[PDB]
Amino acid sequence: TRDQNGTWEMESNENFEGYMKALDIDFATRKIAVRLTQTKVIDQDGDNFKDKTTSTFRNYDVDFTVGVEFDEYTKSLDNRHVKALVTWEGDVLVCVQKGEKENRGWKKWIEGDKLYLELTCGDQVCRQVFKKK
Amino acid sequence: TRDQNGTWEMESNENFEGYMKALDIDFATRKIAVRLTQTKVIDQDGDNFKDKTTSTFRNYDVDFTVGVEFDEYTKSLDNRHVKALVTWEGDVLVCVQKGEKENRGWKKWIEGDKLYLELTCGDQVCRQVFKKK
Repeated sequence: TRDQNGTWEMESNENFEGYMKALDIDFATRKIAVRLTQTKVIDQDGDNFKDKTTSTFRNYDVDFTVGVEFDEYTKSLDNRHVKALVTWEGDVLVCVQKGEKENRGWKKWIEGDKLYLELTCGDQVCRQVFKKK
Repeated sequence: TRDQNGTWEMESNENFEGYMKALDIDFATRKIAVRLTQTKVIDQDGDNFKDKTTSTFRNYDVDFTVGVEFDEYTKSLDNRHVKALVTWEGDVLVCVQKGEKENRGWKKWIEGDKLYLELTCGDQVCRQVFKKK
């Protein structure tokens, strides 16, 4: 069939590294690119094609119990060992990541259909907002 | 509510750059990380949490008509200008990306519920397989 319509989920990617290197993509970008999987959405009408490709990385699962300190390796980030303790302050979930970095942790709460996440490290604060799907 | 269960799609990410820099994440990784959006799947049962986070990049749309040469800027890759021409060889979609790189192009075909994509650049071949979702 010439019909390539559909949503296509990558299952295999062989020698992406060699192809990217032939294109002169730099080492640090290749190190990340070889871990992604693509989803390809093809809209085909005759000989007219529209291809919309997204690349995804699965970060590592984080499982914890509130009040139980646990060892965390931040492999999706700076790859450091921290001792994390999550507690409730009202409806706000508060995490202290005890380790080399001062004032490292996060706070997480719901307001309406939005999830708020504030990440801290030193004097830096990152504010993220998520919509319920 | 303390109930953070659900699938949460990132809509806003403020000062991820400053947070990542405080964590000493290197420049080339930060340049990519600030373009991602996260989906967070939270499975909460009491004070027990399971968080599964995926990060996604939307590559650029590729629209073309078979037989009509078009200008392509490979911004999701090596950011080069090529003149791409897609033609059918039987049921195989064949693309030649005319430009600085020799033997650059791809071939794309369906077999069963699988989409096959072979990317070439110079003497390098990358083979990708996609499953219909």
